[PDB]
Amino acid sequence: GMENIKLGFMGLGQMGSALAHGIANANIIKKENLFYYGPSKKNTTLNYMSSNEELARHCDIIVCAVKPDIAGSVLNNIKPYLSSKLLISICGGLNIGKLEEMVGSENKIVWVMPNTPCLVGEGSFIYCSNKNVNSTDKKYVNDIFNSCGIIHEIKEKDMDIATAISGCGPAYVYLFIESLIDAGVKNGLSRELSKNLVLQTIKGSVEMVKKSDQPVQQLKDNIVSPGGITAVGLYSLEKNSFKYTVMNAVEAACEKSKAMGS
Amino acid sequence: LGFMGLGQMGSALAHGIANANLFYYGPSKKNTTLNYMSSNEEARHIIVCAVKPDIAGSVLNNIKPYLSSKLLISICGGLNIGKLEEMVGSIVWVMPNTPCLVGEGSFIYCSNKNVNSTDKKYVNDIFNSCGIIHEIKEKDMDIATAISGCGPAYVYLFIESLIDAGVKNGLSRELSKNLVLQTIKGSVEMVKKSDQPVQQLKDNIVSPGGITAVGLYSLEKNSFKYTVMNAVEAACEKSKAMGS
Amino acid sequence: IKLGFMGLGQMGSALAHGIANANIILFYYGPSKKTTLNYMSSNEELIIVCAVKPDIAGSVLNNIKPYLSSKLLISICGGLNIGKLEEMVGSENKIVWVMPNTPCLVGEGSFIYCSNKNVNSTDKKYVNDIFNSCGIIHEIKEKDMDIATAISGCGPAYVYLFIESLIDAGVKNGLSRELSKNLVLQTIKGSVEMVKKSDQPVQQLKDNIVSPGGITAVGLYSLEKNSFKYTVMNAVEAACEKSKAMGS
Amino acid sequence: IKLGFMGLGQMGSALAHGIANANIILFYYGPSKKTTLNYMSSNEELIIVCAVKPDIAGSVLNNIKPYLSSKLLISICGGLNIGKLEEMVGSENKIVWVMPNTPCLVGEGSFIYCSNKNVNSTDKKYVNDIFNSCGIIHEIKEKDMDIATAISGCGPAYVYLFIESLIDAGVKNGLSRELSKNLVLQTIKGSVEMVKKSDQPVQQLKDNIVSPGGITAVGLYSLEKNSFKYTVMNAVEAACEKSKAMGS
Amino acid sequence: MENIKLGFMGLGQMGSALAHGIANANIIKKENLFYYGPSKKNTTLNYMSSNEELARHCDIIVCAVKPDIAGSVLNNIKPYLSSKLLISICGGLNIGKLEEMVGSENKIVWVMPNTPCLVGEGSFIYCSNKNVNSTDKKYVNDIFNSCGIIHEIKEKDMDIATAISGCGPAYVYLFIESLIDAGVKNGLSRELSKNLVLQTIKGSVEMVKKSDQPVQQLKDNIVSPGGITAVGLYSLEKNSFKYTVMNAVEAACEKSKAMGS
Ligand SMILES: NC(=O)c1ccc[n+]([C@@H]2O[C@H](COP(=O)([O-])OP(=O)(O)OC[C@H]3O[C@@H](n4cnc5c(N)ncnc54)[C@H](OP(=O)(O)O)[C@@H]3O)[C@@H](O)[C@H]2O)c1
Ligand SMILES: NC(=O)c1ccc[n+]([C@@H]2O[C@H](COP(=O)([O-])OP(=O)(O)OC[C@H]3O[C@@H](n4cnc5c(N)ncnc54)[C@H](OP(=O)(O)O)[C@@H]3O)[C@@H](O)[C@H]2O)c1
Ligand SMILES: NC(=O)c1ccc[n+]([C@@H]2O[C@H](COP(=O)([O-])OP(=O)(O)OC[C@H]3O[C@@H](n4cnc5c(N)ncnc54)[C@H](OP(=O)(O)O)[C@@H]3O)[C@@H](O)[C@H]2O)c1
Ligand SMILES: NC(=O)c1ccc[n+]([C@@H]2O[C@H](COP(=O)([O-])OP(=O)(O)OC[C@H]3O[C@@H](n4cnc5c(N)ncnc54)[C@H](OP(=O)(O)O)[C@@H]3O)[C@@H](O)[C@H]2O)c1
Ligand SMILES: NC(=O)c1ccc[n+]([C@@H]2O[C@H](COP(=O)([O-])OP(=O)(O)OC[C@H]3O[C@@H](n4cnc5c(N)ncnc54)[C@H](OP(=O)(O)O)[C@@H]3O)[C@@H](O)[C@H]2O)c1
Ligand SMILES: [Mg+2]
Ligand SMILES: [Mg+2]
Ligand SMILES: [Mg+2]
Ligand SMILES: [Mg+2]
Ligand SMILES: [Mg+2]
Repeated sequence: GMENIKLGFMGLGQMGSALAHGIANANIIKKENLFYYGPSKKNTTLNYMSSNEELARHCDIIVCAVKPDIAGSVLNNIKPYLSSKLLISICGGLNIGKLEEMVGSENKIVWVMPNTPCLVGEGSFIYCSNKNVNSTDKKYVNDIFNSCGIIHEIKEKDMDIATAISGCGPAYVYLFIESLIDAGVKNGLSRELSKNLVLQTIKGSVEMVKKSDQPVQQLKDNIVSPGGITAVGLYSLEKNSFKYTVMNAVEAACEKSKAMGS
Repeated sequence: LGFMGLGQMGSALAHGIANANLFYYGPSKKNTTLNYMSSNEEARHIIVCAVKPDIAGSVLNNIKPYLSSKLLISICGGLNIGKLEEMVGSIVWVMPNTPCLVGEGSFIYCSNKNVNSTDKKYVNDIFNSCGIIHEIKEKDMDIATAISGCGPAYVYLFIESLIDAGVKNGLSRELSKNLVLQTIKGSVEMVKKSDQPVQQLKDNIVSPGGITAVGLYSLEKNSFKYTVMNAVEAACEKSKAMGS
Repeated sequence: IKLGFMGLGQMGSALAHGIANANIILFYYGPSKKTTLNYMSSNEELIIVCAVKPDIAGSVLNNIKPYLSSKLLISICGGLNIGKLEEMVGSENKIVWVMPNTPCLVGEGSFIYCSNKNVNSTDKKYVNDIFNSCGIIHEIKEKDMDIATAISGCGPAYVYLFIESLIDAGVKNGLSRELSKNLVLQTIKGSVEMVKKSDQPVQQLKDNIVSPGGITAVGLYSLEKNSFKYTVMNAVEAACEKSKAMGS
Repeated sequence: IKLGFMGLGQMGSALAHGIANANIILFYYGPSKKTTLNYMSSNEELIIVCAVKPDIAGSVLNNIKPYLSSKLLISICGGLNIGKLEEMVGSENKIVWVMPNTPCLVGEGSFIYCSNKNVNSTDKKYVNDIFNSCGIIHEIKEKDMDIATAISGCGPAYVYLFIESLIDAGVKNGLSRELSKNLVLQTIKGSVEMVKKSDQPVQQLKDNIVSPGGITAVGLYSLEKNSFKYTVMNAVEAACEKSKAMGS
Repeated sequence: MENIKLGFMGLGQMGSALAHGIANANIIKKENLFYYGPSKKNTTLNYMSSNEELARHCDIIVCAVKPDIAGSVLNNIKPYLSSKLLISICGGLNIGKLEEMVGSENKIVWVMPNTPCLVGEGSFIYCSNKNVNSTDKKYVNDIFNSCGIIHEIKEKDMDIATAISGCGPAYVYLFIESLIDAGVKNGLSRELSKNLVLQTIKGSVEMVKKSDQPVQQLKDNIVSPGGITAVGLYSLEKNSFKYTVMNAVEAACEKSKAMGS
């Protein structure tokens, strides 16, 4: 049972709308029980509400989907209306300590880190919660995000690196896909065909990792025919520090999450 | 259906078709469900040339008299139709990848003058059972090989690098793997479903003054895009070099 | 209203001459006479524009401090935020921080502004009307002024250098400088017009020009090799860092 | 006159729709139906525009070879020069090599052309009128076509990426994508307008924006660090090399 | 030593390698080897209900957990370590940090192992506090010399020794991995490349071990004037091979000191 509880989204930006419509299409909560507020009305199936305060006073679970720089004032305005209610924050960088500083230690605070793929029911989520979040609250959190993806409960200290991989990850994958298509378009292939060949190559590779008992590096080794084509392409990636480039990008994002966390 | 050579690609392609619902030869017997045959010459058969390109010349020379009205399919890298017609006489050239083992392979092919629409129908059915196949121009085979054939290795290293970054900064290797694979799965799904181009989907994740922006800026610094494009082009160049 | 431009240098003149050619509303002072605007004996001599360099703006604004009662002070000084400006003239004064660019000289400027508590709707109405006459003005947050400066204020310099580099490339490979310039400016004019009119994003418009196996794909590959995007981004961020450092 | 666009892809459509919106003079063929232009059964079916990719242009022009008698053939294929074109249809035909860009869709294209011996003043008058209606056209030497392509033809892609990188920099540092875009496009619009109107050279216009000890000087220093000029020049030259290689 | 009870707190990658390394050496009875983890492991060692129970039961306690949770784990076993030998394999966490976690009253020894101890070829360095005597060091030496070679070194030298001996295998694995990839790229099979690589390294180590000539002279010996080796060695200098190896070690040593701060 989750059809009766009222879900409220404070802000419907790029992540807010993706998460809102991700849960809406999953059908675990009734359409008339999904609410939102923004300074401007959005093209959405969710029910508009007059303010964040009236959203917090009506809804049972409140989602903070605003930018972290304006999250402090928004949460301060709904501060007295969070009594006995569950607050879920998707704000990047803002950890439980900073959130407890914004609304109070007495409230139920859970910090969830989503990604945009939840729109197509394939989101990746990580979360941590404060002292006041119980087993029945965690059951609500799990069911909401498992309906439009896969959720893990992790330590609070691991949230910054997880954000860098799971939250920011799509962007690295999008750019990877973008770069592979461009390489194809440059060397004779159409943009449509390049995209098909790229997406199917990645889909197959991911499935191989999941299903095979062999590690990723052995699966990589298997493709390298002695004196062949793949060996030359991989040699090029090593030359240009492909591994370090990816690792450095993730770590740079991880530092930014921690910098905002101070 | 006969596989000449049962190595990493041979076994992957063989078991991919077998699971979809078969003979092979190698200098050593392999741990496989396929039926072993005494030689490449043993005339019995669709013939798949799954040997390395450096030995394919002599191996195809041995089966030259036994290819009378038989459909020869070659998966050898670099060796184009002109190079193959020199080896067996004036044939379809198919470029697979290992993910066909789990029925999710990517294939591209071109055919000579002797291959008609009925052989093409069998070509499409054999490979669409364990993946997706496209008929392309022969000139496009080298770049397609670079992306589709070599591609999984680029992705594996991409996955490998993302896990390493998670491990380095506190996450367990197992959790890092789960998060990486789901993130990639979700992103690919977004591309093929969305009406927005991939770059706009990339823009949507960049919250102004946020974390992702710093990650992408780091990728631009170290020329991530050029790195990927240079790797594909290096492989494409090698494919054309062996085809010369 | 009577405008007074304190400093008539490179930005002071460009702004003053931009509003003058717009015909909507002019006085100035400098240590040396410069212009169609009417010269005045000093800065103290009685809307006021502070168009001096930030290193001398401290003493210059401190001299006109007791003379800015019920008068609208607009500052175009880079880096010096409202916090720094209220330290220079006082919290009680009506202060608005506007960031212009030189293209306002030809009536095509880009402006961003923020204002303190004392600036009201009627004051903002004047500010908006003054700068929309010779360009486009946006009211933004004070925190966003540093990045907005780095793009809108410093921007022309990146674009001039962009034009400069494209012309040089044409000249190097056989084209005359005049023809190279003509082709470059039109190519950019058409591209800018394509972005604001097309429903497709800028990257899709970029994808449309890339013919498979073609010429554009090779040039665009060269830009990726030399980290073109990072280079542009690093420059804007470096400028943004400088603006915040001066505001500290 | 009756225009016929052989190929209606990314450039074919942009050019055809550019002249269509200009209202001065329309037919097309493709392997798949696309547009307001009238579809025709084949390329052979009877001014002709060859708007296909250069790799297939050889056979495509060879099919219409006996049908181009006393007809003006304009080719927009990149790399394929008049020497390569006269090999494809014959020396006796009237051939003109025009290099367009996609901005002609919004009536702001940039064109360069050269023509063989058989193209006369009346043929050039038509060519000039067709392309001046949706942009600006210049007649240049054939030898200069490769560099002119690299700048005017491929140019929009460099400008789109320039716009793309500036927007990303704004987004990274707190600005919304919509505002970043607005500021970027206006900043560039004003800069382009400053170059064509000012009597000062582009580098002097760049010097005017650099305040001593200021913000611009730091961003411009960052561009010099990352070889911004070379990057732009290397890209144009790389494209120019590609155009000549395809023309060989 | 068959009678003393050894306990491992955490059987991860290093925990299990050290545990099974000692187990295969047969110096301590099978029934006398104990472990605890939040999840039961596929191991020959006897499972125990908690770390506190493990501390109460065993004569020697091994801290094989990650350094970020070692503080709370050692805090829980704090009242159960009286007269017992505590050995810590945690990276970065020096004696100062350990005495801060359990108290300077305890017998604390900091040992830095590597996974090669699983095949009885581990490299160990150790330092101990004021309370660890000669008889305790007798136990330490015999435990780790059974599955490798142990050295007693200065506490200040532990960070660089960790960077070489502890982290070392990873560099060697990558080195081996890279040499195979080079063979595979240029026509050799993965199996043959591996065999040639491992034998080449095995022989080279033995030459450094047994020769009166320094490593650099042994290097010079293989370089024939105008030959093949010269070209390969020049390529390594071009891409700063020596610095790369040295920088990696220093970056690791830097990280060990940062955690020890
Ligand atoms: N991912 C990929 O690996 C991939 C992708 C696309 C295309 N390909 C193509 O597939 C071909 C094989 O690649 P691979 O990676 O599988 O190489 P591989 O692992 O070396 O496989 C070659 C196999 O052929 C066998 N063989 C050797 N000599 C033979 C002979 N005289 N007659 C018959 N069989 C013989 C070998 O058996 P033994 O093991 O007993 O020596 C070996 O198992 C290459 O041409 C490559 O271009 C591979
Ligand atoms: N992929 C991702 O983008 C992603 C992934 C993981 C986490 N996140 C997190 O999600 C949050 C939002 O990111 P985003 O990318 O969606 O940014 P965004 O697109 O700028 O979304 C912010 C939205 O909040 C609205 N808003 C502004 N002020 C408000 C207020 N006072 N009360 C309620 N709503 C207000 C805005 O509406 P208007 O448009 O009308 O101004 C805007 O649509 C960030 O904290 C980020 O860390 C994002
Ligand atoms: N494109 C741009 O240049 C640009 C863009 C945005 C913002 N800004 C801002 O505009 C301000 C000025 O920039 P700029 O490039 O115009 O610098 P500038 O060319 O050096 O102009 C400063 C002018 O102020 C005059 N001046 C010097 N001391 C004075 C005083 N004590 N009282 C009154 N006037 C005095 C100087 O006159 P003399 O010539 O007689 O010495 C000089 O012409 C800076 O704060 C900058 O942040 C400039
Ligand atoms: N910005 C630019 O893209 C640009 C700028 C300057 C010059 N050019 C030049 O313009 C030419 C085309 O460029 P593009 O970017 O438009 O490439 P494109 O988007 O691939 O357009 C080519 C079009 O030709 C059609 N086509 C294919 N085979 C044909 C045939 N046998 N007969 C007639 N039409 C056929 C295709 O139709 P289907 O879609 O049905 O396959 C396709 O739409 C190139 O030669 C290039 O050098 C382009
Ligand atoms: N080669 C090496 O890895 C190496 C070399 C030298 C030194 N070290 C040192 O050895 C230590 C562990 O390294 P590692 O690579 O083995 O990390 P690891 O593979 O993550 O092992 C840590 C293990 O501790 C367990 N654990 C977690 N919480 C526990 C608790 N409260 N009580 C008892 N056990 C708990 C975990 O069990 P679950 O799996 O059930 O969570 C995990 O298996 C580190 O301090 C490191 O500095 C490692
Ligand atoms: Mg996938
Ligand atoms: Mg059967
Ligand atoms: Mg007047
Ligand atoms: Mg008409
Ligand atoms: Mg050895």
